[PDB]
Amino acid sequence: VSKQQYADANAAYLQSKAAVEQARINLRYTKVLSPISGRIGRSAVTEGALVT
Amino acid sequence: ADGLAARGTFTEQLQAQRDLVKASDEYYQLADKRYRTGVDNYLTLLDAQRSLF
Repeated sequence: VSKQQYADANAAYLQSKAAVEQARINLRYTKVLSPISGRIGRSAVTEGALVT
Repeated sequence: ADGLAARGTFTEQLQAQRDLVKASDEYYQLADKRYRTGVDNYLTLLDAQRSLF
């Protein structure tokens, strides 16, 4: 196969890997992480509270 | 008379065949350049090389 078709296939593979990274970070947002270490207060919301 | 007819025809028939051969050779040369730049694969170089001879 030509080098051009290999370049196009490699570009599509890298683009799909970037898309799955874009999905992986949105999955990482669903379990929120403490951005700094420190003492936490009380939770202002409980289970069942719809957040946006 | 048949010999004179064959003499009058074959020199032009072979010229047409030579023009066909050189057109196929220019086709093969452009396909070889298009191969070595990387655009096409070896298969559509080999088919033009085949059509040449």
